[PDB]
Amino acid sequence: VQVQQWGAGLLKPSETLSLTCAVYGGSFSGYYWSWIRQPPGKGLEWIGEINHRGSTNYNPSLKSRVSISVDTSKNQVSLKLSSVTATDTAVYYCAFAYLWGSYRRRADYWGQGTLVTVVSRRLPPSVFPLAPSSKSTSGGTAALGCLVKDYFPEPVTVSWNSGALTSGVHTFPAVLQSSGLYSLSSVVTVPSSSLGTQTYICNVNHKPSNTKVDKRVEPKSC
Amino acid sequence: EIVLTQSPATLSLSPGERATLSCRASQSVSSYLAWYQQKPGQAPRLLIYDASNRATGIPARFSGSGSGTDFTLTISSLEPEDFAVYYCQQRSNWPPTYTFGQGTKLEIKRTVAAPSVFIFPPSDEQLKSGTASVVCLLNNFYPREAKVQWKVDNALQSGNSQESVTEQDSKDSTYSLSSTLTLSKADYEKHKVYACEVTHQGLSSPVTKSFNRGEC
Repeated sequence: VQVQQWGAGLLKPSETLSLTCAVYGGSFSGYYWSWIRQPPGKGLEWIGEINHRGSTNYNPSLKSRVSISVDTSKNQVSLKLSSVTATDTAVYYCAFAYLWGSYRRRADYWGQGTLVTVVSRRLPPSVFPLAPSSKSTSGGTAALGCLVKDYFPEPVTVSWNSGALTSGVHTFPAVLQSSGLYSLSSVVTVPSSSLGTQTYICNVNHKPSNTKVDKRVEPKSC
Repeated sequence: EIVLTQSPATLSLSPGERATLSCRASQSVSSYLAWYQQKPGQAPRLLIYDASNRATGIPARFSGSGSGTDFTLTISSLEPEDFAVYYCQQRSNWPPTYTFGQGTKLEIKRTVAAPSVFIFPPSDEQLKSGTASVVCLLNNFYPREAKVQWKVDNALQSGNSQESVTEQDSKDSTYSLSSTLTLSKADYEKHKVYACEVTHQGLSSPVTKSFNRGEC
């Protein structure tokens, strides 16, 4: 049993959010689908629910903008949210629940969520290398990284060596400055002995501005 | 409006210990109370529904009890995978609506670990751009609490630095912290010595990592 989520997550203000989910691979009798959202770094907010019979309950603070429907032919649920603004930016989850067995035990499954970002503007990051030097070495290892400066909106993803290097990578949570722009850094520990021969590249992807940047981090000598 | 208050806000314990989390409602919600677990970057997961029932596939070490206004979630013997944020959720009104508590964060308590302090002078590319950022890195420490002060030519800074901390590492249960001091190229060229000074519970003296502008 698995839940799959679909739908566009980069929107402009006043547009209409439109998401859909489906669940795979058991029989079901009756069931309930729920939509729940989580703004970045905040708590959970319930959107509404719908059963296999199509009866819906909605959060009245969204009510008048929100609609939830089912297609019971394929275990599909859909969410539409109209007239979106920045306060609707959030990860949107669909959750599927039913009762099974002689004891009518509740089984409950969440999709992994769709990040929805409502912005009218875009500014890509500038990526700068954080060079390993004597100043970032400890006993055979050296820390290096990339500074990802002054982008908007969230989020950026950082990988290393096109995802081949994962162990020990610390990609910090972005900071929102009073200037209105975000910055983060990403760091990783490598052997000093590879610094001459192994090349290290951060892969910074900023989907909201549709920009991907590769920055090679070369070593420094003091 | 019905308000759920969770306590304690934060909690550090080791595997094998028992934890009991509290959720208190502003008014009675009968048995309409659910508990959720959420790990970093993961969807919430239902644990307990209708105050005391275990969801399918949820281990026997999770239990809930309570009614009316006072509810608890108990993990009898904590496993490493049980450290996470736990949310309570209540149902009320007609038509029914749901509300969530603000959450209890339960982290792993390990032995104290001092941070390794590293400093990064601004890149050659960044200095040509017109600003200079100096990054101070505190790697793999515990507990979470740490202090970083910036001193440039023996005078300390304020309002020009930003701090960021990772979540608890899933493998050694440590944290790391970044502090970034940002100046204009003009201000950066006014001074020579840039010092990151660090205090932590795991250190016996404040640790400084330093460089001089232009010498690296």
